Amino acid sequence: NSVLFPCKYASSGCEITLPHTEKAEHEELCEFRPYSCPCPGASCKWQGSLDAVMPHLMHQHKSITTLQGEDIVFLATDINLPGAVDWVMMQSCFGFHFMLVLEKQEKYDGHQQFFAIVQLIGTRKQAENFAYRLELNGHRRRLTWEATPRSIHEGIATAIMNSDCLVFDTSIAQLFAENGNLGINVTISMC
Amino acid sequence: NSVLFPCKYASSGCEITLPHTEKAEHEELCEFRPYSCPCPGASCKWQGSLDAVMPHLMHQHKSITTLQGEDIVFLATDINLPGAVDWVMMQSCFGFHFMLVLEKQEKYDGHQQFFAIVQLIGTRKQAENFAYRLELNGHRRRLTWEATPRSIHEGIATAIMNSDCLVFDTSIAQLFAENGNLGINVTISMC
Amino acid sequence: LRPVAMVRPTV
Amino acid sequence: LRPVAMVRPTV
Ligand SMILES: [Zn+2]
Ligand SMILES: [Zn+2]
Ligand SMILES: [Zn+2]
Ligand SMILES: [Zn+2]
Repeated sequence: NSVLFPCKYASSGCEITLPHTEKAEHEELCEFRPYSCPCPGASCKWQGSLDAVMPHLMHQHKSITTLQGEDIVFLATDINLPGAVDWVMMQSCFGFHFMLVLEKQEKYDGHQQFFAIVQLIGTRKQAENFAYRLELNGHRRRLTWEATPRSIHEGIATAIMNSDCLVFDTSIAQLFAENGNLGINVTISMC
Repeated sequence: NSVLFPCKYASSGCEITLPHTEKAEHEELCEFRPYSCPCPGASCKWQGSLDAVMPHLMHQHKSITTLQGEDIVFLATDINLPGAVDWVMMQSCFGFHFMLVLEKQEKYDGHQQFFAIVQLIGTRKQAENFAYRLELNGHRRRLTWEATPRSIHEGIATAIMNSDCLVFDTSIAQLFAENGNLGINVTISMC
Repeated sequence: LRPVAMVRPTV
Repeated sequence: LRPVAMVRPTV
């Protein structure tokens, strides 16, 4: 069985070479796979080296906020808007840029829910060195979600599919929002 | 020169008459206020004075496990049973008894949620001197909920309806689960 | 490390 | 005291 196929992406680096039923089990976990625009829109169909990503969003989507500091407040404006809404924002700290996204959608026909999560614009070895915390205050009530951030490689679609991130429903975002506005404190930290 | 009005419960032999500005304040602590049975499920139909509530529980309901402690683990066992389920146990401390309820509820076909919450065998003035914190742990992720203990009067079906509790889908559960067991940390503290 | 209460499901 | 980003939505 020593039939050792090259990786597809070795045409742009990769030097690994592996048995047939391990290929697509590596070719999505490569460090040499090209990137897709990590903006949570379905629309943008960009691709390129990790290093041309931050340049991508800065030119193509100038529409998108940025802030520095390992401890900011992402303030999602006007939460009650009816329909699939979404907020995106960026948080530079630690030599790195992090993408903070909050995605309202109707997950099961008849129950609309929020879905806030963070990703590091970096390689997954790279994400594994951080941890993030989102947290939502309201009158003597508080709900916190913490975990390490995704690589924008992996993308987040899967996580929100399985629910690995912070997930609450409009009902409650009510005692958290102030005047139609949800504040989510994000602290990113290291380990 | 005020007008005063008889306590609500006076039809249970309360003999107090108070200006409306003040009739709540006392109507709450009025020792004539009769309580239902805190135990989740319309099973029991007992009714008695606050003070008769804790004996009632430790008389007709001995299924209910108890614990002395200010920090415990409420370990909701065999999480995956299909359908509606309910764990319930009790936590004594600070001279009070608090009642913890995990509750699975399939209220919107196909979307099965867990809903966990705490409640004090006491009054609403009483609850306010306290905060609970439930917390789930998994591999490099944690999700924590704080609130002040609900009140045996107020009950908890509305809390549960509003999602004014901690709440998390099963997919989530799995990432926090242990051989089919869900360990909830719980700490009650004073204020 | 805290005490553990192994609770059973009801209906 | 934390910085604040007022982020605008997008349908
Ligand atoms: Zn490769
Ligand atoms: Zn793009
Ligand atoms: Zn009275
Ligand atoms: Zn009873």
